[PDB]
Amino acid sequence: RVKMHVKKGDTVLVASGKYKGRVGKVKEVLPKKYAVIVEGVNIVKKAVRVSPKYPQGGFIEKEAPLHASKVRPICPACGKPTRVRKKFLENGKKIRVCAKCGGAL
Amino acid sequence: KHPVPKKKTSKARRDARRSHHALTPPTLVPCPECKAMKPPHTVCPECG
Amino acid sequence: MKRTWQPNRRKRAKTHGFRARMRTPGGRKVLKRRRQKGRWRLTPAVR
Amino acid sequence: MEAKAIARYVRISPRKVRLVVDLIRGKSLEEARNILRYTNKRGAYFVAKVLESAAANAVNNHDMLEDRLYVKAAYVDEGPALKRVLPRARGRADIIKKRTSHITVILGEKHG
RNA sequence: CCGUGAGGGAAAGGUGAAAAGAACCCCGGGAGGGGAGUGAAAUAGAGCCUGAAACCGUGGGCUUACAAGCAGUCACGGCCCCGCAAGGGGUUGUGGCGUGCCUAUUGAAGCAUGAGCCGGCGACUCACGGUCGUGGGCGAGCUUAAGCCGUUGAGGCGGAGG
RNA sequence: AGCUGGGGCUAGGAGUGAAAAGCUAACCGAGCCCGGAGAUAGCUGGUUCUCCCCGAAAUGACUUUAGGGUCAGCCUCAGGC
RNA sequence: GGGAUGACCCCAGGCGGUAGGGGAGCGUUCCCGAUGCCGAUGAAGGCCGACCCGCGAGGGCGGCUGGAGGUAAGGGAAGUGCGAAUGCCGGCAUGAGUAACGAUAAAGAGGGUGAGAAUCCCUCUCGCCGUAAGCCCAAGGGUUCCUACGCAAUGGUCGUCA
Ligand SMILES: [Mg+2]
Ligand SMILES: [Mg+2]
Ligand SMILES: [Mg+2]
Ligand SMILES: [Mg+2]
Ligand SMILES: [Mg+2]
Ligand SMILES: [Mg+2]
Ligand SMILES: [Mg+2]
Ligand SMILES: [Mg+2]
Ligand SMILES: [Mg+2]
Ligand SMILES: [Mg+2]
Ligand SMILES: [Mg+2]
Ligand SMILES: [Mg+2]
Ligand SMILES: [Mg+2]
Ligand SMILES: [Mg+2]
Ligand SMILES: [Mg+2]
Ligand SMILES: [Mg+2]
Ligand SMILES: [Mg+2]
Ligand SMILES: [Mg+2]
Ligand SMILES: [Mg+2]
Ligand SMILES: [Mg+2]
Ligand SMILES: [Mg+2]
Ligand SMILES: [Mg+2]
Ligand SMILES: [Mg+2]
Ligand SMILES: [Mg+2]
Ligand SMILES: [Mg+2]
Ligand SMILES: [Mg+2]
Ligand SMILES: [Mg+2]
Ligand SMILES: [Mg+2]
Ligand SMILES: [Mg+2]
Ligand SMILES: [Mg+2]
Ligand SMILES: [Mg+2]
Ligand SMILES: [Mg+2]
Ligand SMILES: [Mg+2]
Ligand SMILES: [Mg+2]
Ligand SMILES: [Mg+2]
Ligand SMILES: [Mg+2]
Ligand SMILES: [Mg+2]
Ligand SMILES: [Mg+2]
Ligand SMILES: [Mg+2]
Ligand SMILES: [Mg+2]
Ligand SMILES: [Mg+2]
Ligand SMILES: [Mg+2]
Ligand SMILES: [Mg+2]
Ligand SMILES: [Mg+2]
Ligand SMILES: [Mg+2]
Ligand SMILES: [Mg+2]
Ligand SMILES: [Mg+2]
Ligand SMILES: [Mg+2]
Ligand SMILES: [Mg+2]
Ligand SMILES: [Mg+2]
Ligand SMILES: [Mg+2]
Ligand SMILES: [Mg+2]
Ligand SMILES: [Mg+2]
Ligand SMILES: [Mg+2]
Ligand SMILES: [Mg+2]
Ligand SMILES: [Mg+2]
Ligand SMILES: [Mg+2]
Ligand SMILES: [Mg+2]
Ligand SMILES: [Mg+2]
Ligand SMILES: [Mg+2]
Ligand SMILES: [Mg+2]
Ligand SMILES: [Mg+2]
Ligand SMILES: [Mg+2]
Ligand SMILES: [Mg+2]
Ligand SMILES: [Mg+2]
Ligand SMILES: [Mg+2]
Ligand SMILES: [Mg+2]
Ligand SMILES: [Mg+2]
Ligand SMILES: [Mg+2]
Ligand SMILES: [Mg+2]
Ligand SMILES: [Mg+2]
Ligand SMILES: [Mg+2]
Ligand SMILES: [Zn+2]
Repeated sequence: RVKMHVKKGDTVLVASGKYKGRVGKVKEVLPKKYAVIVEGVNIVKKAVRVSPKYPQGGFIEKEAPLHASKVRPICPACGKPTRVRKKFLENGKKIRVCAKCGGAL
Repeated sequence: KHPVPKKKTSKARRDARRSHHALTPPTLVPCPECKAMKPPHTVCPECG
Repeated sequence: MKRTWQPNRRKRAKTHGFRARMRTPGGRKVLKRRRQKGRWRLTPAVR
Repeated sequence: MEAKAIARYVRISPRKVRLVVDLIRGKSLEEARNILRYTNKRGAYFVAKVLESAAANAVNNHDMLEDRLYVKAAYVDEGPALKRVLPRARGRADIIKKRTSHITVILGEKHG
């Protein structure tokens, strides 16, 4: 039911935090946490036990989810926009009110 | 019947009761062959 | 010494039982109240 | 440099175990080693464990040179007490508390 | 959970922005801990925000084994501490003085009630009438009720009646 | 006029009782639960920050009144003389 | 009286106090002030202070902690101040390492297992039940049965056993 803005296809900008400034592609999107994970932005170090693979290994780097609010869709040519919705026929859209463009895939 | 204490006894008075409660360390002698320590007139844990 | 609970499974279903309660208006109202309070068990559990 | 060990939630009474802790305070690690072995108290076991871990921790972690270790300071604080019901005459039921000790041995280096 | 049953009826919320919830190594049977590592912060480590008090404990300063007491207060002195000193903080040897709090009673230190100690909960209110006082509006007058209209938490109308 | 298992019936001013006001689910001269209910209590207890001023009574009359009250007396505040 | 119509100097007096009457203030929660102001260069809360203001209730300031809130001047409204109620809920003391550890049928040794054994396993000896303390059945109980891996708790000690 939760509406988001960005989806898996998207290229987004991380607009805040340690990773502020960087653009990348949302690798996964978790509506129920209101979180997107953008590979490869937000990386962290998890320690991991010696069972098979990481059978020797003690440390993994993984990319942490981000509050879906922290990121913005890039809009080809810019780094703004928000949302707009064009209808035409029969239905559907995303446009940049920045303006006016894709997503799409 | 059924005697009871009349006053909670003070932190001062219970601690002073305990002035004798302190332990004294075990009585120990060096062992005839091995390096180790033993209570006197006993059979040494090492090299009896 | 002989005490007050001498469990017998027939006596229990015959006395506090569900069909018991339902036979008498006194007892339908027992069930009504228990149901309204939202009791999990409306009536004693005998095996 | 100085090194410690803390045994936590040891099921034994602070009053009881404090007594043996007093036996080995300011002792060279070697006399402390001998005192607890021949002490007869359930708490000589538990202290000896904490003694060692601190001795281990000293050489093995903080690079302390074992032969000069003494017991700088040490003590048992009182952990959270588990309560149980002790049924009694005429229906009565007191509660007795099985208690808890936090044992702490703190080691430092002799100056010789 | 208690009760045969009708029925009674609790406690118990909070790591971090994010699990990044501590791989590995050391003592250990384990629990627990010490290094490592994460983290802005780990006495935020999961018995996890803040973390009071009673209560227990370790270290330090002053002190006490020929004094006797509601435990304090006045004074001088010794020791320790902060400093610019004539200064101030701590402690307390000797000397003066000194019958706990509350309640209830003509009278309580009272050998009369209540209280082990700490934290939190805990008792003169509201409505409509009445009566005085007071701050204002209008004054031979003053004043609307139900309701009607309107309203970003906008007010006005309404004179039955009193 | 025996003891006993199992199955039944009788109950709250009611039952039952070789009779003690015994027993009726560990307190029966009238069971327990929930409710009228925050019954009533002329009685006992308790009543929570600070400073300033003033400052009583424990008597009289009536009282199914006597450790409760109503009026008077004595306190206090405002205005007046 | 000072004539400043005063917030103020001078002079003169009064100021023990329970039931009570009266008056001025402090503080707590909340609202208007507020689309503001304080705040991560650190809010509320906490811990200290020998410092400053107030007669006092209180208010400041400073340091430490804490880490996301607070809320002036002026005014408004209350679930507004606790030491006592054999009060209520919780927490922690004292008695105290004290009484007990629940049938006086009774134990000893060797060996095994295990980090750890008076308490588990085996052997041997000893003791106690035997119209029972043995064995069957009915209630009632409800997986307690069997076996493997366990010992935080439960077991009035211990436990490797249950
Ligand atoms: Mg019989
Ligand atoms: Mg019972
Ligand atoms: Mg049957
Ligand atoms: Mg259900
Ligand atoms: Mg007993
Ligand atoms: Mg019993
Ligand atoms: Mg107790
Ligand atoms: Mg039941
Ligand atoms: Mg959080
Ligand atoms: Mg740590
Ligand atoms: Mg802290
Ligand atoms: Mg913290
Ligand atoms: Mg805690
Ligand atoms: Mg927080
Ligand atoms: Mg904490
Ligand atoms: Mg000390
Ligand atoms: Mg003499
Ligand atoms: Mg002397
Ligand atoms: Mg004196
Ligand atoms: Mg009292
Ligand atoms: Mg009295
Ligand atoms: Mg009297
Ligand atoms: Mg009298
Ligand atoms: Mg007395
Ligand atoms: Mg008396
Ligand atoms: Mg008294
Ligand atoms: Mg209190
Ligand atoms: Mg009124
Ligand atoms: Mg009025
Ligand atoms: Mg008027
Ligand atoms: Mg309308
Ligand atoms: Mg029969
Ligand atoms: Mg029957
Ligand atoms: Mg029968
Ligand atoms: Mg019947
Ligand atoms: Mg009758
Ligand atoms: Mg008979
Ligand atoms: Mg009953
Ligand atoms: Mg009876
Ligand atoms: Mg009756
Ligand atoms: Mg009656
Ligand atoms: Mg009524
Ligand atoms: Mg009442
Ligand atoms: Mg009556
Ligand atoms: Mg009453
Ligand atoms: Mg009359
Ligand atoms: Mg009376
Ligand atoms: Mg009168
Ligand atoms: Mg004067
Ligand atoms: Mg006065
Ligand atoms: Mg006077
Ligand atoms: Mg910061
Ligand atoms: Mg607040
Ligand atoms: Mg602060
Ligand atoms: Mg405010
Ligand atoms: Mg105000
Ligand atoms: Mg209140
Ligand atoms: Mg009081
Ligand atoms: Mg004694
Ligand atoms: Mg004795
Ligand atoms: Mg004994
Ligand atoms: Mg015995
Ligand atoms: Mg072996
Ligand atoms: Mg072995
Ligand atoms: Mg025989
Ligand atoms: Mg069966
Ligand atoms: Mg059972
Ligand atoms: Mg089971
Ligand atoms: Mg079995
Ligand atoms: Mg087994
Ligand atoms: Mg166990
Ligand atoms: Mg045990
Ligand atoms: Zn554009």
